[PDB]
Amino acid sequence: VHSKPAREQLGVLDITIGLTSCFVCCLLPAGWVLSHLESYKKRE
Amino acid sequence: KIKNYKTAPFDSRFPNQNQTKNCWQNYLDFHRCEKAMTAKGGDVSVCEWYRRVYKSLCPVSWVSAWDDRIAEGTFPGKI
Amino acid sequence: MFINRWLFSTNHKDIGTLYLLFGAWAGMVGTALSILIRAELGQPGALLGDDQIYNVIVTAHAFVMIFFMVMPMMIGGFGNWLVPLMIGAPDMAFPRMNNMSFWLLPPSFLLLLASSMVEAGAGTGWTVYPPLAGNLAHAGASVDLTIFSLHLAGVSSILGAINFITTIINMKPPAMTQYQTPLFVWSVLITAVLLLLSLPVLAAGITMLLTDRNLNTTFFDPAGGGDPILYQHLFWFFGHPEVYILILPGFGIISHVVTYYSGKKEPFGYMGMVWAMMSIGFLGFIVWAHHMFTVGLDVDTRAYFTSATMIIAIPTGVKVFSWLATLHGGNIKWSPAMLWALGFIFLFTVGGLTGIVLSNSSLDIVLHDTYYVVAHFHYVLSMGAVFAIMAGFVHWFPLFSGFTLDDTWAKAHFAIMFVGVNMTFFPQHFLGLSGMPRRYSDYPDAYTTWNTVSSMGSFISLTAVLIMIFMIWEAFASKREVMSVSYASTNLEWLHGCPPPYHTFEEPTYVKVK
Amino acid sequence: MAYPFQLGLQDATSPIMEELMNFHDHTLMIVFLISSLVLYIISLMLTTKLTHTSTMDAQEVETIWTILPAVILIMIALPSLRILYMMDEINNPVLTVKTMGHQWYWSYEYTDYEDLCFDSYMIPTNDLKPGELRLLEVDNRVVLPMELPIRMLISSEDVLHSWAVPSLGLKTDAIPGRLNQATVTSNRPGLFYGQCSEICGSNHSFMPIVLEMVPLKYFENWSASMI
Amino acid sequence: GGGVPTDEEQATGLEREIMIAAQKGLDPYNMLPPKAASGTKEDPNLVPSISNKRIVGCICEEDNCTVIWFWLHKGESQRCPNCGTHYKLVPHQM
Amino acid sequence: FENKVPEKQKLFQEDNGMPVHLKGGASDALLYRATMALTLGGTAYAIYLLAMAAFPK
Amino acid sequence: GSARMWKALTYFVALPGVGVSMLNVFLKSRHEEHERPPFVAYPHLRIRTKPFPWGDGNHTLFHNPHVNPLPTGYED
Amino acid sequence: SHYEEGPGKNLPFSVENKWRLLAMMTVYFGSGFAAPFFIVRHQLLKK
Amino acid sequence: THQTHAYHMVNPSPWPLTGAFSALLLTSGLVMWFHYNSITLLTLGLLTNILTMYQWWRDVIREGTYQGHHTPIVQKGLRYGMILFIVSEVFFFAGFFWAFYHSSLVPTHDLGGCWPPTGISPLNPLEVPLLNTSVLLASGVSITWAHHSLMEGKRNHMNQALLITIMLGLYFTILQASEYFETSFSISDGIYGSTFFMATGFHGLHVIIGSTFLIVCLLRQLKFHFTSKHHFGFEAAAWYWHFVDVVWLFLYVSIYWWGS
Ligand code: HEA
Ligand code: HEA
Ligand code: CUA
Ligand SMILES: [Cu+2]
Ligand SMILES: [Mg+2]
Ligand code: NA
Ligand SMILES: [Zn+2]
Repeated sequence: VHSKPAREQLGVLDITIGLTSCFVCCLLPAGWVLSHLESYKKRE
Repeated sequence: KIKNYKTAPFDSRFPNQNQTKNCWQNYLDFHRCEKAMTAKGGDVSVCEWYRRVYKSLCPVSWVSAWDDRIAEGTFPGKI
Repeated sequence: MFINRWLFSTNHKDIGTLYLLFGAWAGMVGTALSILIRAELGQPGALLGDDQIYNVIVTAHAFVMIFFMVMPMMIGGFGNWLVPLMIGAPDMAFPRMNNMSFWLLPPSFLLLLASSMVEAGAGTGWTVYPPLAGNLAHAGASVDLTIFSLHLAGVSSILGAINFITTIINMKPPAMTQYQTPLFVWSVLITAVLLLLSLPVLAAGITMLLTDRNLNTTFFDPAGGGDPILYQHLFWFFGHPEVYILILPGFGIISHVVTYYSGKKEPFGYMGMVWAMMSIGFLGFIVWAHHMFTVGLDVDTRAYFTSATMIIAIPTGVKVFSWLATLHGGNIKWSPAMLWALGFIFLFTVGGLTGIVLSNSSLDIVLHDTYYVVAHFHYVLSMGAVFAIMAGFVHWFPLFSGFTLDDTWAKAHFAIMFVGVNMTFFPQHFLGLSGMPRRYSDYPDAYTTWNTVSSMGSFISLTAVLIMIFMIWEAFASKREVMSVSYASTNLEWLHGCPPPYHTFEEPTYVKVK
Repeated sequence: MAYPFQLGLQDATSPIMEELMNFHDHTLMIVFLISSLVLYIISLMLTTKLTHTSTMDAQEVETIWTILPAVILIMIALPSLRILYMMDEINNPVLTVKTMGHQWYWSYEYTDYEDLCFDSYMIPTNDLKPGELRLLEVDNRVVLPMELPIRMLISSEDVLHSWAVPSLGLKTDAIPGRLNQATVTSNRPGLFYGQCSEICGSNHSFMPIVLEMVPLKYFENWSASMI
Repeated sequence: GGGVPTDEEQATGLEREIMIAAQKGLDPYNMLPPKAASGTKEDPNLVPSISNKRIVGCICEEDNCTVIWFWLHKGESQRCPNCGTHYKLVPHQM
Repeated sequence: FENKVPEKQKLFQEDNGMPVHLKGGASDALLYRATMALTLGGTAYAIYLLAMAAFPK
Repeated sequence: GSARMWKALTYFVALPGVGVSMLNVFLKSRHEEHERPPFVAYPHLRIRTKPFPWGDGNHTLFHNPHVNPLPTGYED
Repeated sequence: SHYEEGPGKNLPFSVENKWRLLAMMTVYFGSGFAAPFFIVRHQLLKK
Repeated sequence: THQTHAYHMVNPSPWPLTGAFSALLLTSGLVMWFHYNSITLLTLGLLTNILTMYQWWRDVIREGTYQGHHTPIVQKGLRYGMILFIVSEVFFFAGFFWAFYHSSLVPTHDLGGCWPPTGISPLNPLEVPLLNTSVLLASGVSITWAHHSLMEGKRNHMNQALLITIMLGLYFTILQASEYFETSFSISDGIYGSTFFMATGFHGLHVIIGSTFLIVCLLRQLKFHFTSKHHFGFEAAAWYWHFVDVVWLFLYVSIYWWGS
């Protein structure tokens, strides 16, 4: 399957932005919950 | 007869491992033994072996529930 | 426009788009549930306190990655895109109940999420085995909401099965017979027949459970004359079909990707391919008690069921050998979907042989519901169905949306996924042989190290998922088009355009006069 | 009883486990045979350079691919059938012990003579005496004598449990209203650890099973002494 | 006499139009497999289309399992790639 | 009970662009509006009730 | 000929058959005045693990006070 | 025709702004990944 | 003239979505009726699903007989889909009969090992189930008479046949409820009571569905919808009611003659 050139080529920064954002943003939920897991456990 | 064993043996009637039917049949024909030989005047202690076999097979909670049902008259068996 | 097209959808392509969205969302939810399980199991002790919530999380993981990921991605999504384009049909037979099955799936997922919200929790496992689901152990609502989600998923899958069988046997071009369609059409046809003759048994079992919980019936209460072994019988007479619905579209799409990227214009042993599909479909019914080897069945019945398990094992071996044969003598192009298919073939092989080792009931008298069976169904499901899903996802994405995928980044996603999931699921062999039973939150010294290694591999799998969704964004941002598609003369779906227009096949295919 | 870095099974106590491990290594030879085969064949299809994309011949080797896995599975399943048949041969039940799985714990009854019943919880991590094991220690061992086949009637009160001892080689699902029959045999005294293998609620991980295997005379000494 | 309505005077629409087509014996809406099985250069297989561009799926050997799908455009009789039987397109606008 | 199907049929092949589910006049439009406002109004009531059950008093 | 045969079977076989079955039940229902069985609190009958979602939770959907005793007895 | 067709325009979302697509994919998959963590902390607060 | 193929292009319809959310409403209403005893959302869900099915089938009639989109190949597809739904429900009731036979062939120790379980005398099969079977068989033969009256072209004869069949079906439903009133024991009463009440109740719901579908087909005929050849509404009526007949024959034979 031959492919035509990217209409909106991504720059080193753009690739970094997407990669870093994806990792950090997706890790945020788990990370924040894991960090405050003890606080949630508190019936308080 | 007056056989004295230590543990209930293998019953060929139920070769499978679902022995709750074995204990159910043992308790049923033990009570059938009681009613039949008390009606006919025979010796009631012949099926003390039947008593020992259902006691050895099925659990104490089950037999206590069944004895209470027999005692105050709500048993689902043919007794 | 948006509400008229997507909320009021009436064509298979947009309905499959919505299937793909819901499947990706469910995959994210289940992935988070999996990292919850492995984060709780990567540490000896109780991270979450009492493991009732742990049972809730394992139940949610099972339900969302089976009844909300793989069925709506393969059976729903890939099939619902493809089989009209494969057989030349313009649309599907019953697009109204197609859209109804779609838009009734998120109510089932909302029932699942609200059941997790309810304080009772779904502490029954993937199976909803009574009297654990009875009123004595779950006096509440969450198990009822899971059963109603089961109802909704069952109705949606039933209507999908009706639509799929109808479109397959009806909208063939009139001169081609039943045995000329591509292999994915056959696989999803056998899948939909399995759905149709399986799902009402599930509906009977779960309605029976509802009436036992709420309407005071005693079908699974031994104090009322009932029997739970009836529920395992019903649930597993549905459960080995569950297996084969989750697996057979995977067979079809892996057969397509190996015959596409091997350079062949024919899959090897296609007539025998269809024979083996129908064989495992027909023996999927009569093998159901291989999950009940420890419940106290008859020895004769155990022998009959393990013998039938070998007889259902043999045509799957025919499938595997035919896959190696259609790989044979071909210029294997190193597309990432081919790598996914090769991983599927090998890891499916090892998982199936693990299943055979299970299928010996003399081994299941000690090996039942340890982590060895967990290794079984994750070797054959968390890489079988999942590896098939990624193979079809990275194969058909230029057809599906119009944007191709970078080969290096796609093989990168495959590489992290492959090594992480192997590190994830190889130690549970040792966990099961050492004897760690299923649904445990905490675990002793002898299982500590292998459980830790599996947790690290699972985090690697999480990193792979992040690479996959970055890859989706990178495709959507680069927006490179398709210059050409090879083997479009053989594959009917690709020749109509990448992506195809909204109304496909306004001109029917001129079938041969012969 | 399991040791860290465990590769195979917990070592055998019963001759049914000895035959089970021999048959397990048989199945391991089959899976390694097939896995090495498919690995090397896959390496052929990766590393080759010649191409055959012609009109294939189909029904020339499929007869071999039908007859070979058939006899593979036949010689797998024939020991399976033989072992499955010898689990329930003509038994001589010298003793009968019944287990009742209760809500996240167990109860045991030796009722053959002088009706004996006791309970079995799990010794907590903070309440462990030094040198013991986590999650496998139990405040009341299950006492059985060696070199005897003893009938074991396994049932449950409330929820489906699963009496599993992978050291001695047993697992039966304890279902309410239905007691299942197993036979315990041993070739070795000592302690063997197992667990409940069926999900049963909020403390499913917290009910293990412990078997201490003692001689006959010490077995009736314990039974007559604990009352 | 008539009682229940009869579809030859009751049904209207696509169903009526193809009943008219059936009773005059020609089908323009691809209910049936086509005709004129002759695929030479001088007499190719005739393919009806309402447009200038239409798929054809050639089963170009008898009892062949896999189909060879390819397009036809308005013009010369394009042939099947893996066999070589010819196909020529006619516009019907119906 | 007379035959008014053929007159009702020609109230369904108007090429005005009005779709088939609203082609019956204004009455089906009001039925559409009422069922569209009350499945959604029911749905918001169900989600609120599930939330009220999930967060007890 | 098929439609005329089915009409004849309906009028001369099916309708007389329903008439005879209705007459059988109607004559039986006039002669039978069933001696309500004595109440026995069998532990496997009248099981209530959860109240019903209607009424008092103790009456069945098709409750009949004359023939259907509660877990405690007849209502009269 | 009645519906606009083309490369990437058949999706229910917009493709033209890569950063906007990143933000909305981020909130979508973040809600998806964060849903069961928020569930389990809800029962941890409740219990 | 835009569509060359003889298949049918469905206009975008909201009622898939609204029926889906009505199923959501029905399930949630059952939840809050079983637990939080609120009738209101259950009634709302029932109204939504009934009304959605009402105008969904109204719209499929509108594209069938008022637009003629039910081309004979689509009619073949409709026949296939209807038969598939019938065999799906055959397997549903087969799972129910599997539950009944799993209870029946091995009577448990709680029941005394005897079927029927002691403490209940089952209703005799001799009078009221014979009346039931006679009603359903008469309804089936009357439907066959009506269908062959469609073959002949006799509108008055098939109207009379359809009113006779609907009278029989409503008679069956009302005396079904009457013997529900006049049975010695209930659904929450024993495994026997549970299983046959569940089976007969699902069958009663199905014969209610069949009776209402007969109402729909009769009212369609009274407005001259059906014709001599394209009468798939009445074809589905005959298929569904024969399914009801054979399921009632199976249930009658099994329950009322095995262990009774
Ligand atoms: C993806 C889903 C999937 C698939 C495909 C399978 C496939 C198989 N499964 Fe499994 N199974 C599950 C999902 C699946 N299973 C789940 C989810 C459970 C437990 C659920 C629960 O406990 O709640 C389970 C449980 C389960 C058990 C119960 C274990 C226990 O708990 O005691 C058993 C044993 O019989 C079993 C057997 C098999 C067999 C024999 C196959 C076979 O179909 C595999 C066939 C594949 C092959 C590749 C065949 C091998 C052939 C070759 C390698 C070719 C060469 C061979 C020769 C030359 C001989 N499965
Ligand atoms: C499809 C089914 C499926 C899948 C993929 C998985 C995947 C995984 N499972 Fe799963 N698991 C089950 C089905 C599945 N499981 C079932 C049925 C049980 C039994 C439950 C019970 O006992 O009741 C179970 C049980 C189970 C347990 C038992 C808990 C216990 O007994 O204590 C554990 C723990 O290690 C576990 C771990 C994992 C891990 C680490 C993965 C990883 O492989 C996760 C990685 C996989 C993915 C992340 C999928 C990829 C998805 C995406 C990338 C998103 C989709 C988006 C697009 C495609 C665009 N699983
Ligand atoms: Cu008892 Cu798990
Ligand atoms: Cu299975
Ligand atoms: Mg188990
Ligand atoms: Na843990
Ligand atoms: Zn050709």
